[PDB]
Amino acid sequence: PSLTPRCIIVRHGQTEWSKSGQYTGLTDLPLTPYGEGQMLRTGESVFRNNQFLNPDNITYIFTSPRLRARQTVDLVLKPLSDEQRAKIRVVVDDDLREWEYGDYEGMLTREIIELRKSRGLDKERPWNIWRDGCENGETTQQIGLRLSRAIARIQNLHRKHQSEGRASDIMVFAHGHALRYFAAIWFGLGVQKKCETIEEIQNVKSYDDDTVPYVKLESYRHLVDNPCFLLDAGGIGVLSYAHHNIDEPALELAGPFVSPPE
Amino acid sequence: SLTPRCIIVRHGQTEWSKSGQYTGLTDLPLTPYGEGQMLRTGESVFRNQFLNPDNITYIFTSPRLRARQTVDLVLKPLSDEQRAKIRVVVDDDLREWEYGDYEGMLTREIIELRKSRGLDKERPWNIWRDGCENGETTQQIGLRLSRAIARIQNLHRKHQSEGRASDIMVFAHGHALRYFAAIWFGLGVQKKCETIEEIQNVKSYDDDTVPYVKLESYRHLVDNPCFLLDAGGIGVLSYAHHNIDEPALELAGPFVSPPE
Repeated sequence: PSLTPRCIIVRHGQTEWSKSGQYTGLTDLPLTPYGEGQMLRTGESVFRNNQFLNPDNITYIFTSPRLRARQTVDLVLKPLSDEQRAKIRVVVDDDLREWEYGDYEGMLTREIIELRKSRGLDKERPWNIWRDGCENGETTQQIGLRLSRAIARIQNLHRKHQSEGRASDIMVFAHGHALRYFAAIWFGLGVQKKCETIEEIQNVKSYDDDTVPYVKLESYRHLVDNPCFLLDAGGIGVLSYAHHNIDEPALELAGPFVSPPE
Repeated sequence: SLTPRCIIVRHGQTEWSKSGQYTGLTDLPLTPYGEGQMLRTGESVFRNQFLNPDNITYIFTSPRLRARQTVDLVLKPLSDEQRAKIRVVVDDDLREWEYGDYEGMLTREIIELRKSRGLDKERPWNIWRDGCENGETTQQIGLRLSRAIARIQNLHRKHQSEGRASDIMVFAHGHALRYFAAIWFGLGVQKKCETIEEIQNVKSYDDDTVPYVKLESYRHLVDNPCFLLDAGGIGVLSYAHHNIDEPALELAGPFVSPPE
């Protein structure tokens, strides 16, 4: 059979706030100079030195609209030729933005804890973003819904490519909470929820690319607790499928690592 | 100090890994291809690093020949002095799932055999839930892997308290390592140690430098964790916030961005 399709998740490189631990959501920070170099080196490793990715197999790249994610795309793809890039579709999708932190934008965890405490919250148990979301920001159900929509579009593309006998690596450039969340629901963590409310059923028009079919969900997944994942800035994870079957989504424990050939 | 890590390594190709034949107690060697595969893996992680020999404290291995051969081939890039500073422990708690009647079979053959025996009329066989006829239950494998995890995490806690980096490697098998990873970061269910077998010390290893951890509860799965790990594959388990009490799965496996 053709190579099993994969979804390659890439967290953006260093910004001024990723370094301090400040929560970076809608704030449109650029990469730091260090962060730029970090992503240049990451591209060189995956394409040139280690060949963990083959440009010929990359079909689509989906990115968050945030500058830091878009910069990361360009830096990671630098080792490619213009012809190789010409064969890869890049799609900006608002469904891949970071968790909307609301009141907590730019804060550290310990500051958020103290602010919530001062507001009379968390008297029974600690704040847990995965369960509780953020004041004046997104609930966990809101982020689960939109990530589920993006997953469905990606998996639909994979099914089509597989049916054509085509390898298909699809890359997703986004953010730390969103990507851990995305990985978690990909392989079936959390709970399934039927799409019933207006928000659950609506098409928010999060991307403009008519080559990517919209998938109207019947159900979605969301988390209610911490999936207990690590993913550094610049980190790369891999989501794929068991038994060459799009209906068996799975997490690749090796991330992008494969044994060298021969 | 660097947050400790547990680096899991599935053994290289055997004749049965290639074909999909379930390989448990059967003590197959690596194929020629599998030997080269593990040599190249060691050369990639150390030479071409994702691992630093100076930070490796312990290597635990399954007793199976294929796992032990994989240890030796992956460590080839080290010097004798680097190897002299690493403890290698054989632990029976890290053996593959005991497949019983299904040893050497393909999944499709297992399904047909079970069907012929009147099984799986309501729902398909699921090893993670059901285990194997005349082999291990899911609780049995969860218990022994839990024991090994407890020992490893105890070593990590000690090393961290000494201000020492500690990568601990675990060389084992496909079902066992996927299971190990799942329970590391909290999948499955907790079960109190109650029965004779749940409470016993089975003396699975002989290395007095590794404290035994007597469990009062363990963790086991009841369903498929939905992981992939190919022969020769390397995964990474660690902790959030430098805290041994926050075990976590590293989504990047062994990959890290090259340093500046």
